[PDB]
Amino acid sequence: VFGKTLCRALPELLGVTLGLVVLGVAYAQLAILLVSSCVDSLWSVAQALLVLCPGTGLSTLCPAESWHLSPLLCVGLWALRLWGALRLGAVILRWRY
Amino acid sequence: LWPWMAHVLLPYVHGNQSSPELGPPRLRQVRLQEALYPDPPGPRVHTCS
Amino acid sequence: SVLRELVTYLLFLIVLCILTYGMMSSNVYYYTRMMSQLFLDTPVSKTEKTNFKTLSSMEDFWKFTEGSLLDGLYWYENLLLGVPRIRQLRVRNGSCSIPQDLRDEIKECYDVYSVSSEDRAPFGPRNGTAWIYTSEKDLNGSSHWGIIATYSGAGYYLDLSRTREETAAQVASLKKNVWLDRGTRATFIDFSVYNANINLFCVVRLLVEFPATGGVIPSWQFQPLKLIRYVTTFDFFLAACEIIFCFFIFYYVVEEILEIRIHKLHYFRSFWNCLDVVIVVLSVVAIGINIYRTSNVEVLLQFLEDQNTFPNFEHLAYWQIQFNNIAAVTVFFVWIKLFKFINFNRTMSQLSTTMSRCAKDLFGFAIMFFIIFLAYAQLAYLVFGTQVDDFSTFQECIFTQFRIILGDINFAEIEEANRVLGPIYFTTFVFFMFFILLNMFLAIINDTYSEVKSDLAQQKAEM
Amino acid sequence: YLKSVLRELVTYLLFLIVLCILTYGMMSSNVYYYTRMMSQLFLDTPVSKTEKTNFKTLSSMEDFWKFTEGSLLDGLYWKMDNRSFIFYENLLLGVPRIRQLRVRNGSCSIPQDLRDEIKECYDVYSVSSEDRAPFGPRNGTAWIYTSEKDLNGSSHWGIIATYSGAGYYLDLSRTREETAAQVASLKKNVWLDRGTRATFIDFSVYNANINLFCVVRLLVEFPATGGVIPSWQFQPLKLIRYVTTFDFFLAACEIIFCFFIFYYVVEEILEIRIHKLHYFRSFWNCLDVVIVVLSVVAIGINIYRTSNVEVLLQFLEDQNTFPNFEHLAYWQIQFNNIAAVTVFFVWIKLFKFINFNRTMSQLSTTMSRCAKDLFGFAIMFFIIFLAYAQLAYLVFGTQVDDFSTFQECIFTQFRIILGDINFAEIEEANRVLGPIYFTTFVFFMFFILLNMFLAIINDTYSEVKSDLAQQKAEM
Amino acid sequence: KSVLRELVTYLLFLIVLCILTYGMMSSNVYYYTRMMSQLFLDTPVSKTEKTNFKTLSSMEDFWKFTEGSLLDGLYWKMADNRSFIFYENLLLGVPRIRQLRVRNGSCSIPQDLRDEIKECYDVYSVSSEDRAPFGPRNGTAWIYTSEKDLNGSSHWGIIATYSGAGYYLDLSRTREETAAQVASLKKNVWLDRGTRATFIDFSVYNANINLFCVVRLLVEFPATGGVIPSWQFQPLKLIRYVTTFDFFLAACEIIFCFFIFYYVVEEILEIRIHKLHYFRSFWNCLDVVIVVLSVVAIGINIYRTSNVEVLLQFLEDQNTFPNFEHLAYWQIQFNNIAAVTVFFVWIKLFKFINFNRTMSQLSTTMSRCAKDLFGFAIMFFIIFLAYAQLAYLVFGTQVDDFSTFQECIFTQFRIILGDINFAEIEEANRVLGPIYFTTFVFFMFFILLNMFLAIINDTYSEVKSDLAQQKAEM
Ligand SMILES: CCCCCCCC/C=C/CCCCCCCC(=O)O[C@H](COC(=O)CCCCCCCCCCCCCCC)COP(=O)(O)OC[C@@H](O)CO
Ligand SMILES: *[C@@H]1O[C@H](CO)[C@@H](O)[C@H](O)[C@H]1NC(C)=O
Ligand SMILES: *[C@@H]1O[C@H](CO)[C@@H](O)[C@H](O)[C@H]1NC(C)=O
Ligand SMILES: *[C@@H]1O[C@H](CO)[C@@H](O)[C@H](O)[C@H]1NC(C)=O
Ligand SMILES: *[C@@H]1O[C@H](CO)[C@@H](O)[C@H](O)[C@H]1NC(C)=O
Ligand SMILES: *[C@@H]1O[C@H](CO)[C@@H](O)[C@H](O)[C@H]1NC(C)=O
Ligand SMILES: *[C@@H]1O[C@H](CO)[C@@H](O)[C@H](O)[C@H]1NC(C)=O
Repeated sequence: VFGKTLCRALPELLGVTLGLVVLGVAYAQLAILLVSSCVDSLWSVAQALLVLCPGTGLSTLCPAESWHLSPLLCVGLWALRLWGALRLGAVILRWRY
Repeated sequence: LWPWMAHVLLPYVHGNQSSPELGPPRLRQVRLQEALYPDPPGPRVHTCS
Repeated sequence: SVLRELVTYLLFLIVLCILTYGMMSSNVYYYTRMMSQLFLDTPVSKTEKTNFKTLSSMEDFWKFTEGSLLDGLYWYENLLLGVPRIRQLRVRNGSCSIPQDLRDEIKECYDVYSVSSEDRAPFGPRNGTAWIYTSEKDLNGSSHWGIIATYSGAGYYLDLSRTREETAAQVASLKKNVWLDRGTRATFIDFSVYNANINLFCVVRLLVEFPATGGVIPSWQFQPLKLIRYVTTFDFFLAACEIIFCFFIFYYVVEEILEIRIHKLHYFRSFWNCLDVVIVVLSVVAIGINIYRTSNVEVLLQFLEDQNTFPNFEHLAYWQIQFNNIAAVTVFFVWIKLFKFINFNRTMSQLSTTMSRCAKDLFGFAIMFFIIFLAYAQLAYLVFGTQVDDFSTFQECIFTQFRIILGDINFAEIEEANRVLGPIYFTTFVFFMFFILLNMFLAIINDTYSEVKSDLAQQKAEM
Repeated sequence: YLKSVLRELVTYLLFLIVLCILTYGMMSSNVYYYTRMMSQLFLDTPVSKTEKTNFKTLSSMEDFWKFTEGSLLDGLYWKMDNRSFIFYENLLLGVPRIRQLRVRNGSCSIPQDLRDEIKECYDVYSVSSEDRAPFGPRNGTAWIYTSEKDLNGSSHWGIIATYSGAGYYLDLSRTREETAAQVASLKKNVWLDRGTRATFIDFSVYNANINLFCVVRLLVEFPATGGVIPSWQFQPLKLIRYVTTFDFFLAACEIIFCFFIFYYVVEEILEIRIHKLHYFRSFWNCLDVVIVVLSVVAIGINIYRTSNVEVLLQFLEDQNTFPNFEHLAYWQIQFNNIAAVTVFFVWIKLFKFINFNRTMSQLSTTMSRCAKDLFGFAIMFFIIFLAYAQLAYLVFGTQVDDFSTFQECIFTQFRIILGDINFAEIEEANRVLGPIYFTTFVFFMFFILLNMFLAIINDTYSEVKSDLAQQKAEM
Repeated sequence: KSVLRELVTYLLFLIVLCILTYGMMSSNVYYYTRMMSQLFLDTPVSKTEKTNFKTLSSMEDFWKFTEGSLLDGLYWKMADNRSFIFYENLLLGVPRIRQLRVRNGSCSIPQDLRDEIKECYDVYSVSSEDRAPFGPRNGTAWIYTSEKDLNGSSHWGIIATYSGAGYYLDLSRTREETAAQVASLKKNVWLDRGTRATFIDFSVYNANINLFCVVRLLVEFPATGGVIPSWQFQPLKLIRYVTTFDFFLAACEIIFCFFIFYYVVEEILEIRIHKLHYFRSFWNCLDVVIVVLSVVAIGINIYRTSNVEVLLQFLEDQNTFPNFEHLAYWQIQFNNIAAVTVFFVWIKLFKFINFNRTMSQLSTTMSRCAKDLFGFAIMFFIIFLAYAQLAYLVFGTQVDDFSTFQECIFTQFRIILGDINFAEIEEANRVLGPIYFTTFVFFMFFILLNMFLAIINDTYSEVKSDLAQQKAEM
């Protein structure tokens, strides 16, 4: 049964992951247009309700010539998990099972 | 770089110890023939240009 | 029918992305990080070890003012715009009431800073302007909203000079007569620099607060205002992108106005309709403050010639910060608006239907969740609100709890502050948040998905 | 809908507003910074100009002697007879007091085999095995045991044990020179022997600007195995409440709260006389009973805490003695805890009234019908949690320091879910059965236990929604 | 029914076990080992250096530590008076130092390279050990002593498992003589390129409480170069019967032995009379597992407590090194066995929590979904091990967290918790670095974590539905 469901819920999972890609891109755009404003004080809400992917718990801020592709994917993917956006997959899988 | 080589690298090569080097070292340079005018020190520049 | 809107929105999103990349690698803020270390991260003098960020006494403040402060102001190398200004706020003796029980041992008594209990009388040698009270209007000042209070724009001000020796002598004179008495509550030091080698403008404001108990609390604010100029075709290309983004908004607003002459109020039922107005107002506010910035950059750029007047420019950094926040939020919202358009297939259709059908129950459980969240926040504020420094104020408690939800606990100060009722709060919060409360949104979403799928399957089979 | 529910609602909001005003008035700002500056002055200051050691990082008795003659005297006495102002605002009240608790030699039973080579044994601290005899130059209160009653003391509940209020005490002076001479004479004669088990330092300040006393207590524990364990306590109090008009407003609010509590008490007692006798089958009634009990306890604590302020009057009569402000601080802490608990409960009581539409009613019914299954599964979840905690306590209970105590094990296990642990120290403490515990715990905690909770919630919500939909549809 | 008898007996057994575990896990002896470790591990090797034992780098650092922080922490000043480390901890006898080395010529080099290099030393092995005198051959520090003559045993260090033999020296009771001995060892070079391991051993008593402490510090010199330090502080109790609580613990231990004998008899009788299958229950396999573990623990305790002859030998001559390593090893083994046994005894409580309709259906759901959970967990673990082997083969030489296979497994389990550093993994490989992390997180939190939920929810739903329908239609 298991693999069958994995090959039977593929279109819905692809739609959900497309939505997740859009949301993660939006967050990464939002989460780097205000960490670029590093200086020494970003904001109140944006400093608490923000997610950075594991590693460097205390942010070093100021991504000077170091905003490479890999950290953006890292932070977007990890922010997608913390907020429980990935658990939405269960909503599909359970029904299929 | 020259003090670092004087204090670290040279004692590591000729300073007989375990795991011998098996071959002399070498330094290789490219000139670029296009001597660059440097930006004044301070804020960083985007990688290289 | 819907293709033209899609292509216009795609062009708009491409333009917005090119502007977003334009204001992302300008290296305007690493500049201020570099100059933050010049003033903040520097020992007060040769023999001392503490810097501005770790000030703990009034004498440290005096040593810093005539020490490290007089280094950055008078030579990387920068140019001083006009002269720097330093001012204080102070309260009057007797502003509070000593209890009769022990009035025979304590004579002097001061209060927490407030407008109702603010000093307005001259003190010391009444020669200069630092010993006379000047009103807020006469100073062109405004509130600051500091750490422990909100300070008005009035006080006892003294603008410094252009040469290092004159300012050093003047602050030495300010030292000879006691100018920071026990009545002072806050002190401001603000100025601006030029930095000829790279066209960057910096506005600097440093604040030192003296609480009613003792010690000092330092704070800083550096803002790099930038002046727009075209040298290559790349920044001229960015200007062209700015103007095309400018008159995309005109098309959007005229299209908005044209379609409202038919519908009276039916425009507010649709969620996607009430997002266009938010986008429009937010973008027009951003572009308005941006165009106001340039009208103030003028005259400012010619201020470095021989001016001995204080460059009053604190009204611009606040709007710069607001512009940054507005740009970030509008980028997020336009990306969400792009997220709207994906309804091509039937799977995306049923996902959108599920979300639209479950939004209301999501809002209701959000209300319940916020009630419980506020209950825990108040409990944490009342328990740990005086030792931990993460629960010092109510908003700090709320933000700390939100950070705890995302896994950022400390648990050392919480344990030390209360060995019992400290661990209980943390354990109960974690248990009831990560096992019960946050598992109720997903139940609603799952049930809505099941009902939507069943309804679609039943309705498609019959027709 | 009716008049009764509206009256209950308006009464509950009036009570909530009164309690919110009461809690806001006793939690003013600028009180955190008072204690923070006090701690920074007394804890973080190095014991000497040539050493990096402070109170928080004490390591031996010589470091303690350096601190007592060093940063303590520097931070206690400020110059400007005469009086001392700490930050030119905080007035030092009376004199500080030092106290020592020690055990007696011969409180052990050395094994016969090793008896020939070891002659001295001192037990860990206990009331039944504590010294009560003079020692050294017995010509003062520092070399003579003073009973708990004669010292007006009480227990402390430190880190290792719960110490008594008695011991050998010395009252210091008002000026720095006399206190320094006293400490020098107290150190030249060996006052801290191998039998010393605990040391206390106590004092207080006023800070007349605001009306807020501060009581400072520093404790140093000497375990029987050697070493030093420091701890501190800074506590702000208010003993001269009625000064400004806001204090009168707070007193009026307290009286209004007392009237509200009396009304709730009389309503609940009148309800259970014959009508609905033994009515504990409803959750809201039990919640109301709990709130009433907590409020009555808080009121009783408050009544018998502001009445016994005689110590303040005695100190004000003669300001050359030691002010005793420890019972007041203890009862203030207890009152704060009770107030926080009761305000949390009265806040979560708000769910009785949020049923204004069908969505909130459905959510309330779903939460109501989840309680039984959730409790049933929580029993098993906590059984497994306690089994893992006991295993971790037995395995890592002596090396890691995050599993050094059973409750510490429970808290560390709760933190593991949050993923803020090290795993290097626990892996180096046991190369086998250490990583096994971690991996097995993570697997059985994220894959088998959370999903069961969410499955129960999902099934209950679906059943409740179907039942409610069938109800109105059939109607 | 008859469950009441079993419940009462199990409750008594659990109470006895909890009393025994509380007795063995005594009052705060954490601070004992904490003070000892912080005295010996965290102290810098010199007043000018910043390095300690935990961060040793080379052999000269080891020599500085030996005549340094070690001598400062060992001998405390207060005819040749003894040393009290904290004025409470008594240093028993003298400490002992030992060295394990390989021989020159245990190593083959290519014949075309035998012109510039002459000496290479193999990695440590029993076959390539050095058993010949070297240097100024005078005493036991320059003469090989067999493992049997040293009363030693293997250790199983980090790099390899080391023998109980080598070249050893017994230090003195005073600081001056030990310093002279160490200086003599250093002057006539004792740690050359052939050395592979160094051990330092001693013990203390701390007569206040009744608890010996055994300290062993090991330093490994791998063939590739470098230094790897490790430590071990172990508390023991060898004079048990002193106070009344000791007699109470002995009585509890005897009661535990009686309970174990009763359980063994019941198990044998109830498997012999009938129920020859006996293993399709999972409540009879747990019983035999508990019995086996408890019998192993009892045997270990009996064999260990009778071998206290080393204490008697030391107490009649207190100028020699006391051998307490075997007792520490067996104490660690006993602690592990007891912890596992008590964990399983606590787990056994699930057999009795069935007393209302709510608690029965949860057990039924778990028992019904166990098969499907195992079936999917097989595939989940196969995919997990595929990820682990890929990570080990790719990042296993540069990251310090994928150097061993089990370390890769633990690293992935920590990645699930989010306790990882993404910076280190990407700089080891610009490509295939981010890909690994991204695909791992995605396929682990979006797919594998949700199939478990699907299975569990379906099983619970069907169980509750059928139970309610058959109960309400009867
Ligand atoms: C502003 C317009 C749109 C803004 C869009 C921005 C939204 C930003 C991303 C959201 C995620 C997508 C929906 C996810 C909700 C559905 C799934 C879900 O909620 O998961 C559960 C709760 O998780 C959670 O934290 C839940 C956090 C809150 C998300 C639930 C939705 C709240 C919406 C309330 C009003 C909506 C209607 C009004 C909008 C106009 C369990 O999680 P999990 O076990 O894995 O615990 C892991 C632990 O580390 C995190 O707590
Ligand atoms: C402050 O005012 C009080 C009011 O009585 C007075 O007694 C005292 O002398 C004043 N102190 C100073 C600093 O002048
Ligand atoms: C205050 O602002 C006014 C209006 O620009 C200006 O004339 C004046 O110089 C400012 N303050 C002073 C120096 O009086
Ligand atoms: C301590 O007690 C022992 C045994 O009771 C006794 O021999 C000794 O004299 C006492 N005093 C000292 C200082 O050891
Ligand atoms: C304890 O309180 C009584 C109350 O009058 C007082 O006389 C006595 O001095 C206090 N004890 C000490 C040690 O001061
Ligand atoms: C080590 O052995 C080699 C022969 O394998 C020999 O040439 C060399 O002298 C030896 N090194 C010494 C004597 O330390
Ligand atoms: C090994 O133990 C025996 C006692 O059985 C003892 O005589 C001998 O000295 C020990 N070995 C060493 C190296 O001390």
